[PDB]
Formats: sequence, C-alpha cells, structure tokens
Amino acid sequence: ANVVVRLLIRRPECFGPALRGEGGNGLLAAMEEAIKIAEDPSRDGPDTIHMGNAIMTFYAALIDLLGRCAPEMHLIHAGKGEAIRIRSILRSLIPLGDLVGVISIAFQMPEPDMSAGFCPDHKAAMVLFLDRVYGIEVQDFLLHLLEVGFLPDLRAAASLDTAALSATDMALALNRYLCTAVLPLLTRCAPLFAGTEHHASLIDSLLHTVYRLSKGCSLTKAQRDSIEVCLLSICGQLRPSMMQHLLRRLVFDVPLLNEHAKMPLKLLTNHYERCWKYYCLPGGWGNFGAASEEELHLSRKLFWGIFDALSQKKYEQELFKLALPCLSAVAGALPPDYMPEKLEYFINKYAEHSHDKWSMDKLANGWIYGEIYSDSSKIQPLMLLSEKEKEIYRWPIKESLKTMLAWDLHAMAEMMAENYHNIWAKKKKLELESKGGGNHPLLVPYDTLTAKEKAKDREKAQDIFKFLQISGYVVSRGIEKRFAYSFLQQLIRYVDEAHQYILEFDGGSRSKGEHFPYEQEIKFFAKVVLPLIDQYFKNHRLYFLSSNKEKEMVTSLFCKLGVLVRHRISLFGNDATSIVNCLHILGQTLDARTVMKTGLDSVKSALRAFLDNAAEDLEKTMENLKQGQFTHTRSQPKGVTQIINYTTVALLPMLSSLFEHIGQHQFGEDLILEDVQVSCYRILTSLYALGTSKSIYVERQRSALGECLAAFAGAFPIAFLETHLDKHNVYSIYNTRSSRERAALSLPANVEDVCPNIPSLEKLMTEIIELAESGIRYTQMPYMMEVVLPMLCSYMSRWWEHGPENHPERAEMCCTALNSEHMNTLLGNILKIIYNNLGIDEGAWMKRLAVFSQPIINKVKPQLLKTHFLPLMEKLKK
Amino acid sequence: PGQGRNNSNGLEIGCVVDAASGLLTFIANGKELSTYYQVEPSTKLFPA
Repeated sequence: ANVVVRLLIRRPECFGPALRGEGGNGLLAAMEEAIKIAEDPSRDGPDTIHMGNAIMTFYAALIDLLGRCAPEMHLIHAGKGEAIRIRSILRSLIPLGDLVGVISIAFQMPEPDMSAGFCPDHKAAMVLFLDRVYGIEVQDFLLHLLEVGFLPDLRAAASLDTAALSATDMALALNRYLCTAVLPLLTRCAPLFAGTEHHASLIDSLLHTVYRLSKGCSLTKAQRDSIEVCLLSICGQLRPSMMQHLLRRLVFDVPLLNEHAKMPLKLLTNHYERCWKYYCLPGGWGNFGAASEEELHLSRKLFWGIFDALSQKKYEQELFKLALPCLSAVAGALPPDYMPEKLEYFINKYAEHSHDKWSMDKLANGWIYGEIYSDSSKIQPLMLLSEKEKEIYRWPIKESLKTMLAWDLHAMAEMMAENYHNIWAKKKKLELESKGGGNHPLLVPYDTLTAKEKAKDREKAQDIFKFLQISGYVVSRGIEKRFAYSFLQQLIRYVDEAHQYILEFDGGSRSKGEHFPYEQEIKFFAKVVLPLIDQYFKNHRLYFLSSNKEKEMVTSLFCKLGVLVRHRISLFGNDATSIVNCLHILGQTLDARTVMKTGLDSVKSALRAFLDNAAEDLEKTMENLKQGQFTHTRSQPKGVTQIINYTTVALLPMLSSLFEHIGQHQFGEDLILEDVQVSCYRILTSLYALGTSKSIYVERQRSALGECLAAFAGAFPIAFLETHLDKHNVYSIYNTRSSRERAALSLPANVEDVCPNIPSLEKLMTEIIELAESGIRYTQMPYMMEVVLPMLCSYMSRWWEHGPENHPERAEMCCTALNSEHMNTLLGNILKIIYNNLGIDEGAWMKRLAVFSQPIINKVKPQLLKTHFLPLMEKLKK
Repeated sequence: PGQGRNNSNGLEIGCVVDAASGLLTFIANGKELSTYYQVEPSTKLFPA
C-alpha cells in the first residue's frame, strides 16, 4: 500500500482527468458527465462498450484501490505516523462532499432496463472510501449521510421488493450493495444514531424501511441475517419512545407466526428486556420516559395475541423456545396492576372563523382587497385564497367528518391526517398510472415515510379539531385485579385443561405407536406455560403487599398444581424440576395471611387437604422405608417407588420453601390452626421418624429431610415438643381445643402421648450435653450433628425469640425455657464439635454447621469468646 | 381594540416620569392611557 500510494502521488497522470488538478473537474462532475455520456448516443459512440460505463467503472476502481490502500485499521493509523500522512494525503485527494454526492447519485428503477449507468458497485466503492479513509464518526454527519442517498437506496429497495421487481437484476445487485451499506451503520456507529434523535423522522423512516426490506422475497439467507442483526442492534440501543410506530407494526405482524416472525420476536424480546422499567416502572427507564397508555395497550394486545397464537400453534421446539423469551419479557414489562346537524353547524362556524383568520393573516402580511387572488401584487377577494378556494377547501372538512363518523381528539386528528395522506397517495398513484410514470416514494404510508411530511397534514388536523372543540363536538373511533386475573385465568384454565388431559390419558389405554393429542398438549403446556409462570411471579407484585382475589387465585393454582404433582409426578419426566421450581416460587409468593382472611374458604380448605395429602405421602414413605422399600431396593412396587421418589425429590424442598416463607412472614399464626395444627403434628412425626430411620436412601436425602423439618419448626407458632410445658402457652392446642374436640381430631389428652417418639425438651438438653461430652461426629452419629443439630439450632432460635429472656413479662407464659445461657451452651457445643472436627479432611459438614449456626451467631453472650472461639481459631492458625 | 391582529409593528408603550411632581404617565401607540401614578418624594424608580 505504501509504495502504491507513493507511485500514485508521484505520477497523478494515472488518475482520471477530472481527478487531476490540471482539469479540476471533480469526481462528482466526472460521474455526472458519465451519466450524460450514457444518455447521449453520440457520446457513447460506436460486444459493444458503453463509454460512460467504462469511465464510471474506472473511477470506481480507482476509488476502491485508494480505499483499500488506506491505512489498515485505526490503531495502525494512530501508532504509525506514516499512516497518518497517507490518510491526510487521501483526504486532500478526495473531498468528502464529492463522496456524499456520488453516494447520493441514485439509480433508475426499470419492463427491463439495460445495466448502463451508475451501479451499486460504484456506490459500494465510494462508501468504502468514505468509511475507511475519512471515517464516519460525527452524529450530524451520520444523519446527513443517512438522509442523503442512503435512505433513498432503501426506498428503492422497498420498491424493488415485489416479485417481478425483485426479478430485476437491479434489485439483486442493489441487495448486495445494500448489505455492504447496512453493515456499516451497526458495526461503525450503532451507538450514535441510536443515542440521538435529531432527525427522528429519519430514524423512523430507516426503521420501517429496513423492516419492509426484511419482509423480502428473493433475499439470501446471509442477507436476511444481516438485516436482522442491523434491526436488533438499532432497536436494542435506540430510545424506546422513538420507535413506537415500529412497535405498532410488529404488533400487527407477530401474531401471524410466519417464518418471517422470528426476527420481530427477537426484536420485541430485546426491546422489553432492555427497557423493562420503561414499560413497568412509574417513572419508567429514568430520563428515557415511561410507556404511554397507548404503548401499554399495544403491548398488552401483542402479549395476548402471542399468547393465544402460541396456544393454537403446533408446538415447535425452535419456534416456541425462541418465542418464550419474548412472552416472558412482555409479561415482565406489563405492570401487574395495569388497566349530522352538529357537524354542519361546526362547518359553518369553522368557515366563519377561517374567513376571519384569513382576513387577519392577509392584512398582517399586507394584502389589499381585489378581484384577483394573485400574491404578486398581494390582492385577495377574501378579505392568497379566494372565495372559490375557500368553498373548495370546505370539501375536505366534510370528507374528514364523514370518514371519522363512519369510523382522544389528538389521536383522532392523527388518524384523520393519515386517512387524508392515504387518499392523496391513492390519487397521485392514479395520476402516475394515467401518465405512465414511475411511482414516487410518497405512495408508502405516513409511518413508512418520514415524520416531516406528516406534520403538514397534522397541522390541518389539529386546526380542524381545535375548531371542532371550540364548536363543542367530541368524536372518537366508537380492575387491577382483572389484569392478573385474566392472565392467571388463562393459567388456571390451562391447568384445569391439563388435569382433564392427564385424567383422560390415564383412563384410556396407551396405544403403541400413536402419541396422544392430550399428551402433546401436556408437553406443550409443560414446555411453554410451565416456565412462564415462574417468570410471572418474578418481577411482579401478585401477593399485593408492596388483588386479594389475585392472591386467592394464586393459592388455588398452587393447590391444583400440588395435587397434579402428587398424583402424576411420573408423567412429567423432564419438566418435574420446572414444576417443582414453580411450586417453590408459588410458596414464596403465597400469602397465607390472605389464605386465612380474604381468601376463598374452599380454596383454603383445599390447601389444608393438600397438606394432609403431603402428610399421608410422608407416612407412606415412613412405612416403606421402615419395611425396607426404597430406590436402592430392587424389589419395590411401582406405586411405592413413585411415592418415595415424589416425596424425597419434590415434596421435601417444596414444603421447605412454603414453611420458610410462612416463618419469615409470620403466617403460621393465621394459616396453621386446629385441624391444620393436627396435620402439622402428623407431618412432624413423619419427618422425625424418617430422619430417625437409618436407611441408605434416608442418608442420601437427609439434607431435604432436615431442611423441611426446620422450616416446619420455624413456621409453626405453637409448641409441639414442650411436652410438659405446653400448658403455659396461650396458643396451645390443648388450651384452645377441648378434650372431646382433640379426641375427635385424633389427639390424646397428653402432649407426651401426642409426641412420644420425640424426646422431650429436657431430654434434648441431656442429649445435647452428651454430644458435647462424647465429641460426636457425622462419621459416628450423623443423625444429630449435621441433620438434627440444625434442627435444634432452629428450634432454639425460634423459642429463644419467644423465650423468657426475650419476654421477661411473659416468662411464665413462655412455654420454652431456652434463654441466652442455653444459647451460649448450644453455640459452645457447636464450636466444641467443630474443634473435635479440626484436623480431619472429611469435614464437609462443618461449613453446613456454620450455615446452620449463622442465624444464631449474633445473639449470644460475649463470655463464649475466651471459652471456645480462641481455641478453635488458634488451632486453625496451627 | 384590534391592535393585537391589525398592528404589524407591534405595541409601543411609552413611559414618562415627571420628577418635579412625581408623576408617572403612560402612552399606548400615541394614545394616552387613563392609568397614571403618583410617587413619593426622594423615590428612586427603576425602568422594568
């Protein structure tokens, strides 16, 4: 490149005569003269060679050579001063304005036309030179280039889109040059034109023209990919408010779910995920603004359109996996709480007021009364427009009134302006067809066109609507619980339908080689709707503590899903984890206080029944594991295996999440009472016995067993291990319920008999002291070092919050005897055990013990430091 | 009346201050306004 540049600068005779300084004609004038050569047969004088085409190709080749011999890349140019000299020489060689002119020289849309004239390869050469040599950085420069020549080529592409017009080789070649010109924007200056809006007209014109291009026919796969990347970049870093028209177009086009729908699906996905606050938060995306009511309505319409369209659509792995992020993004963006004679008199009054306005304007300009309406002498008979002009301009007013009567005020004015623009475009298209001429770019609608042309009609529409509201005529087109209730109601109908499909599929015998349509619907649900609900409860207020009936529907859906998982977990072979995660988030978002108050009584009783079913499954698992039937047991019945798998996998962590949420939000005192208390004691006994059992599968699933038991202990507001102290507690089931009522509820007259298997609280004291003395370890006695030491830790945390030291006034009322001294004793036992563990390489459980004791580290006396904290950390230092 | 739409040169309001008598008078496009003010001795008035 260096030597080529040296030779060219030493001998400018290699260049075109126009480029040489001897003539100084200029590159743009050279191409204009080449066009003239092409037009003039004598200029293109006597397989044949077009003389102007030869000149033009020569100049394009020279420009391409200079652009390619320019400095390679920006850092090379910056570091190499010689590269700076070369770039300066090329800049002085070729003016920038000449490049803009040549890139603006447009083509002739063909009825074939012969390839003679300016060509897309010529434009590609000039744009390559402009991009490489001069650089394309300044924002106003980008906008000026976009408006000059760049957008016109896109308009030509929009024209050429049609089948025969694409059959034109001009369309084909222009597609190539169009890729070579569209890749620039994004790669070089995606951020800038998307960071400014100085020509918002140009912005919208670019967006919808590129979109119409993307709705092409003969475009190659790579071409379509390039267009899609361009659109995604521009949208994903352009202002949300300034492509709302494009939002509209995608809103109509996405529900088609055609092959072309993939690109808009990505577009909306990125748009909503990007500016999520803009469509949800009250202030939106900060200075970017917030989604107007119209934008929210369009987003909701698109949301339900895609929802129903995917519901009706046959399940496709690729298409639905691509569409799921879009629907999730729109759900996240949508706020959870989002919701004649008079006209003739108006015409007369507007005519009078307009006559007054014309008189005032003409006298302000300096008009005089006269028969002629010519503006050369400033004479008017309507004191520019004459009486005939006024009476003919009366007609469009009546036409607009009739149109919008057959169909707020500003929106209707915009609609009327679009209607008048469309009718004018139709009239001019008819005139062009009659005259046998080419179609002007103005034929495309207002949205496809720039915003500047809209303003001309918008001013008239605003004026006529101001006159209408002055006259006194208003014309148009003609709960926050409901938002969630609608989309959650789609979910509940989905779940009821899925229940029906599973019941029918189980009732009917399976056919080998024939897949059930019900099973297909189940798969579609579990692969589309099932992931969607968790994304719903994420980033949405559905428990309305930040819609009580919304909370009720959430609880009822939880009950239905829990029943479905309990009965037919085996059917969800691959979506079991997804549905269990949805159960977790349902418990996290569940308001048990609302389950108790302002919650449908049948729904809350169904929740009690589901918890009782969980207790029954836990009891069955108890019996199976005691008998020796588990996963490791080969001789295990199918139903028993299903019960054990369901319990250990799903039921433990799910109930763990529910009880953790209940304990965190103090929901135990409201949801858990009476029969719920009895069933919770049953669950407690089941979990205790399952943990006590020393089966290998129990050991494998020990973490979830303990996690659930601790969650239950925390959530519960009443005493169930204070065997000889439950009488003091006011909340006690023995204090509230009578002996006969407890007997009916299947509870004896002694709390010791209620919980005989579990050691009493004092016996637990003695056992923990024995742990501290004997130095137990998870190797010898794992059951209560890493499984139940957390249990007694959480137990004592709860009862330490409710104990006498925290409530000296209620010390007698506090059934528990756990104080700060017991708190220190338990923490010291934990650290004594940790010290016994210090010096082994199997203590993966110590970190777990740290987690268990983390809630109870900051509520101890300072006396424990010298006793235990120092020895452990000294040995750690060792 | 009518000068808001008929006057191409705009509105000119001329203020005259007679300091010997402390009198403020106003004229609108050559027409004397009925509104006038009387100020106290030793008062400093700022055009505003």
